Amino acid sequence: SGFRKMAFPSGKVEGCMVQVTCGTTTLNGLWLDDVVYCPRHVICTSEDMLNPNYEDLLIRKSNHNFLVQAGNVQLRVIGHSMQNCVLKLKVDTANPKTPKYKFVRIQPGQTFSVLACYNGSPSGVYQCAMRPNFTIKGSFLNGSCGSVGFNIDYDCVSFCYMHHMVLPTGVHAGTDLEGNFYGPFVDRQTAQAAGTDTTITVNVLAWLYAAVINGDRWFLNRFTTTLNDFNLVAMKYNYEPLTQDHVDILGPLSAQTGIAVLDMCASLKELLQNGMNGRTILGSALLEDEFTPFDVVRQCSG
Amino acid sequence: SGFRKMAFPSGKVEGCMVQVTCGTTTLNGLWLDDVVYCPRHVICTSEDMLNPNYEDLLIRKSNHNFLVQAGNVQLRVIGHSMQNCVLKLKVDTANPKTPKYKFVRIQPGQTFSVLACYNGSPSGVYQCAMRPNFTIKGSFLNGSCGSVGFNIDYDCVSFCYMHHMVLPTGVHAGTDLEGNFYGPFVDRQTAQAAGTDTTITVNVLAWLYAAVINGDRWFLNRFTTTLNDFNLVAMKYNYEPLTQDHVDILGPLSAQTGIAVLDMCASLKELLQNGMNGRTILGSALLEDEFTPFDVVRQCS
Ligand SMILES: Cn1cnc(Cn2c(=O)nc(Nc3cc4cn(C)nc4cc3Cl)n(Cc3cc(F)c(F)cc3F)c2=O)n1
Ligand SMILES: Cn1cnc(Cn2c(=O)nc(Nc3cc4cn(C)nc4cc3Cl)n(Cc3cc(F)c(F)cc3F)c2=O)n1
Repeated sequence: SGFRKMAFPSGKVEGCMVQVTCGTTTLNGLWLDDVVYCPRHVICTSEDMLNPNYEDLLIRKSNHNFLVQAGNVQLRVIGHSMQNCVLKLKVDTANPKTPKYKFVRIQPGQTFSVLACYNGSPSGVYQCAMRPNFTIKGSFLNGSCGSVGFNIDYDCVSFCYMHHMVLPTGVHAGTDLEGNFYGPFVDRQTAQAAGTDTTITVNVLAWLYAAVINGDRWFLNRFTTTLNDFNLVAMKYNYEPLTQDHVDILGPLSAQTGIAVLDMCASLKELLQNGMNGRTILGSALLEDEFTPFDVVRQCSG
Repeated sequence: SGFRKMAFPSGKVEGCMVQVTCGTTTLNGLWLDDVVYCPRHVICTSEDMLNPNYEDLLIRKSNHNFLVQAGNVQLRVIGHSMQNCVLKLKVDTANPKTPKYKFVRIQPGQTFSVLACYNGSPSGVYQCAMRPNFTIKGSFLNGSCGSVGFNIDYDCVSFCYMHHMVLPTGVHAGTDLEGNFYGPFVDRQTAQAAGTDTTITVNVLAWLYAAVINGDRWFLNRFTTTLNDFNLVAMKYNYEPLTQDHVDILGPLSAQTGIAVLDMCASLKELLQNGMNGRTILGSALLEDEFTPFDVVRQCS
């Protein structure tokens, strides 16, 4: 009963957050075993941030230039290296709270939980989606650099995102935990635009199924459509194309509600062409695209 | 809008969640120090759930009838008592993960984080608001009974909600941690309708202040009002009247923006009487009512 943007419980990740400082530059790091992972931007002074040559900057650093604080306890740095845009500080102490974990690179349209942190201290948790243009529409303030995104399966934390920067439009850009940006961005303090964003079609369909499961059918209709004719209209409205794989992934929701995927597509086509006429769906005046089919299944199965 | 529902980090509460079972009836409990708190509904068999006699059901129970588990580890029950609709099970082990904590009873409009739990295992976290009709629009499945809602202020967890039941409209009802229901609900498996809901005026005002902070201020008018005049008008539009405490919690936002609370009330009154005429506020044609003044200060600062 009900449907809400829901994040994973953050406790396994809270025990991994630390603060990293180089000179006066400071941000958040992630302490797993005897390594702290953080954005390499921490090595920049305010002057360096505008145009950093990171290999040149890092070679001039010593271990003692890195102050790592876990709560109030300082962790001694005994080695350091850089993997793409992630700095890896080897410390002399293993984190006793290290969960089972994996580093993964997520696909556009997939969701994850973000633990927003400031000065190494967790502040809030929420769910986000990787946009098709590889930005995220997060909620982050100054000092959030190094906050991480993750999913939890059983007791295994799959880390997928490390926050780096806010773009001029107010959307956010970051890397995987191997230090590779999602999207065409670079870790430099210069104005950066993203590519044109598009709407995650398979997610909108999942959310319409969530609405039906929760008792609202006002937007359904008796029209049906082929996959190709739906995709023609979707693309006209800057929606991502729907693949047969997406149709299959929606199968369980179609089975549960008795609404064929292509019948839901005909509903979405009418919503795009007619608008919502001031009505709402699951309390929203806009078509929501940040719930995956699995997000819906886990909250509405039964 | 840039604003979104953000939950508190849940780790401090995850370490307190346990499972409580009586026979086959099972739900979640909250382990603080050497006491486990859970809905007393756990003492009902399937046939007792419709019309339970809790005093009779409890006198027939002994300590050894309660199965309390942290994961698969059993915590021995050494005492039991009932406080309103909450059972308190004294256990032989003090929880080493107990945070600094308080039990509080919140007002409608206040928000809190829910840690949804199943079989004593935390599953997800989300923010909710207490509606004026004393329900929450949560997301809960079977097995969620006993999940808790909370706020965290400076290492201290203030527990404010314990989930009991789903109502016919799919909204949710529960108690404070002293076992007193929010609203006119009782802990029995009967259909209980929620009353008509209203819009949380203090939170809409907070949302308008958030818009002003972000430079979206077209709706500010040249008028002011009295609190009494505004309250009488607001109720005609299914909005809650403001209390003196509401005026005071808007203090910081009023000082930050330089917009007097009563001036903002007059601006809101014009939106109610005239609509928004095709414009938006924070990119939305809907006035959001589930962000408190504290939530706005938290996401903006
Ligand atoms: C509003 N907002 C939303 N997300 C963010 C993230 N973010 C950040 O927290 N900090 C950044 N610059 C820093 C300044 C510092 C000043 N001191 C004393 N220490 C500092 C540390 C940092 Cl990281 N930035 C900007 C930014 C960060 C990068 F990692 C990058 F590659 C380019 C950038 F322009 C930032 O966006 N703020
Ligand atoms: C869909 N949904 C949304 N919220 C809820 C919460 N909820 C719940 O999890 N369980 C309930 N009844 C139980 C049945 C059991 C079967 N076994 C084997 N064990 C059980 C334990 C419980 Cl608690 N209920 C119903 C309910 C629970 C109460 F505490 C109450 F006072 C009245 C009620 F009608 C329930 O709503 N489900």
